[PDB]
Amino acid sequence: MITDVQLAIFANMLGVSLFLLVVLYHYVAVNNP
Amino acid sequence: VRLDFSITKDPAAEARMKVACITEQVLTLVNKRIGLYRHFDETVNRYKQSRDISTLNSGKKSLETEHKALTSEIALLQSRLKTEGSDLCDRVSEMQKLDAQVKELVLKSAVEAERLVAGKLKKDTYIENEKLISGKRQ
Amino acid sequence: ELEAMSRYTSPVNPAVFPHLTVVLLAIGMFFTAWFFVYEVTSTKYTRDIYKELLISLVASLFMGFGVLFLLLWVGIYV
Amino acid sequence: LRLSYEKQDTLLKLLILSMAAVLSFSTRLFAVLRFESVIHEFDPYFNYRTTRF
Repeated sequence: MITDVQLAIFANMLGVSLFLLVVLYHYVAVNNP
Repeated sequence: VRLDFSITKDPAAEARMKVACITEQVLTLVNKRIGLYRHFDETVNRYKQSRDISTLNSGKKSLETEHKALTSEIALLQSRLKTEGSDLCDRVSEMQKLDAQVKELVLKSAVEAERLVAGKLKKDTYIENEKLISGKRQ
Repeated sequence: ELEAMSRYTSPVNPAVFPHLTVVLLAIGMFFTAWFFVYEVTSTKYTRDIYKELLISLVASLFMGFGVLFLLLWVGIYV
Repeated sequence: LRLSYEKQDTLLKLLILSMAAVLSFSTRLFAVLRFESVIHEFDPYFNYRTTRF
């Protein structure tokens, strides 16, 4: 199936990307016209 | 989506929707007109124009400006919000700038002197006025 | 008899199921996102039905083949 | 770039929400990758034996 290590790495990358994207969303929100 | 299921109808809410839709039609038309005018000026005024294709492009640009003016008059008269003053001002300024740039290009491509720096400055001023119009058009 | 017949080679080599599923699913998901985005950002005056229908059809098609191949890859072999 | 503010905003909100959902559903999935999918501890063995009946 999928090694535990693989799943953990995927979880880490997804979480970090999601948090950076949330920050980017806050920047876009403030920048509204 | 096709089911209204609304008991009370309010005029201001529908007015906002229609005004936004009109402002979308207008913005799309302005973008298309700038793209067309710029493409025609770049593909018909390279080294030889003969004042034939340039005249057709000027006629097409005048027709597009007339359609945009008709849409602006429709949004001014029919709708409740003004949405006309800034729109009409930007439309008049863009039409005048496009006519002046087309005249300068047709004069530089059909004369003894080849204007290169003057044409670049005219294109930069046109792009600056277009950027100001896009900043004012929200 | 049995000699006349020959080994039943599968139409799709199984080793290609994962990659084939991925691309199809990706494309299908992207189309679905587009449809939902279009649904959210559209007023009543500007809702082209032809566009909606076409995007829906393509999305569903890809999503269907995607899910099927994904299921197959999981080893259920429906 | 060319995309309007509305479309961009909603596509970001939707992207982030979907990612978050997948993240949550795929981080409480450790006890299954290691050992096969079997219910564990003292309580889930009654709820299971009841939902089955």
